Formats: sequence, C-alpha cells, structure tokens
Amino acid sequence: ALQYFYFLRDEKDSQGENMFLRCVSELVIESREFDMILGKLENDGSRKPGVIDKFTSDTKPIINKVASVAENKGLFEEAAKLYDLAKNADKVLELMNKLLSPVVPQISAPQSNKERLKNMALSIAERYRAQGISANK
Amino acid sequence: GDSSLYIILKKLLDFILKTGGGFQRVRTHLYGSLLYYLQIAQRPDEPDTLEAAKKTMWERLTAPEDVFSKLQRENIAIIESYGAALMEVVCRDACDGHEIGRMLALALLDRIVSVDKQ
Repeated sequence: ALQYFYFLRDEKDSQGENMFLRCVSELVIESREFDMILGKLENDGSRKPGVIDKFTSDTKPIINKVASVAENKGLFEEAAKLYDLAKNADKVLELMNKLLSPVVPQISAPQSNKERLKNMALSIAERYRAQGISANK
Repeated sequence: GDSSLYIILKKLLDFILKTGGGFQRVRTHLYGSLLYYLQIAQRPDEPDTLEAAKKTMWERLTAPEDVFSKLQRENIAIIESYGAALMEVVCRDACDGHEIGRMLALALLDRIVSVDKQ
C-alpha cells in the first residue's frame, strides 16, 4: 500500500503532496501496522526504519497522533511502542511503570520466564538506562 | 467519592424489585434517587473522555487511571441482577399509577439507559 501511495507524489505540486501525506497518515491509523510502517527497536542505533521512513519525513508528528489515539483506546504496548519511536523516553518508562505495576498486584500463577510486560520491562531498562538516560531519576 | 451514595443505590434497587410500598409515592422516591445517582456518576462527559481513558490504559504504560470506567462497571453489575426483577416492576407500574410517579420513572428509565445501553 505504501508503495502505491507514494506514486501520488509523482504528480508534483502541493495539494497532491498533502493528499499523499494524508493517505499515508490514514494508512498508519486504523491499519495499526506500526512496526512495519513506522519502525522498531532501538538497541541504541535509533530506529530501524519502517517502510515509510525509507520514503521519509513527517513521521514524528504522525507518531504523536497515533500514540495519543492509542491512549484513547488504551492500547497500551502500542503507546509504549509509539513513544519509543517518538523518543519520549521519560514517557515510555512512566507508561511502562504503570503497565508493570498493575499485573504485579493480583493473584499468583504466572510469569513464564520469556515474554510480556515484565519482559518488556527488562528490555527497556537494559536498553535505555545504560545509555545517556534522559529519564527522571 | 460517591461511594457512600452507592449503598443507597443498592437499597433503592432492592426496594423497587420487592415492589413493597403500597405507595407508588414511595417508588417515585426510589426512582428519583436512582435517577440522580446514575446522572451523578457520569458527570457530563462524552466519547472523547472514554477514548482518552482507553489510550492511557495503553497500555499501562505507567500508572493509569480507569476510575470512571470501573465505577460504571460496578453500577451496571448491580443493576443487572436486580434488573430483571425490577424491569418488570418498573414497566408495569409505569403505566398506571402513577401518571404521576411517571414523571419520575420515565426519567429513571432514560438515565439508566444510557449506561447500561448497551
């Protein structure tokens, strides 16, 4: 879909350009294919580019838009993912603390040693904290 | 928090279902209290508020607030039980008696209505 939308620019001029941008924006929203479209995992090394990024530019504003929406829906994980791309490190940890915090209180029998919110917790800490950590103490 | 109010809400539902009260006059009072309670719980907020809360839950990035949704869920459970019983009572009642008490019961039915819409 991205490849096709990109053709829209082929008609060079404003209007069409915005139409292209809106179309991409519309694609990201509601398709919710964030990783594919927007990018993924830092391991330092900024984003690993999404397909759109290869095309480039307005990508930060789209992320904020998507992320806020995620907040409405309460699609946590998506929000965390989105904020990572946003590079709002402090925001990420805070949302993150909330996610891990609940699920901690509850009743027992869980927590395999390999994947979920806890695992997510481990990822971020190892990941951010060593590196020039921008988050609040 | 109108938690203390919640208990009265329960008592009200209890009495209505029981349909004790020779007086529809009594039931009109019950309907009125229930109406205010239902209205009070959701201060005028519209779909935007709900969407924002969901996003925040989004997911518990950190510590979320999901207080109003939780309150609505508790109200709706209570109401359900009592509900089937009471719906019967509330509608029949409707008609008659009380063209008066009516103003009170129809309003109660409509508020209730949003919530528990669905």
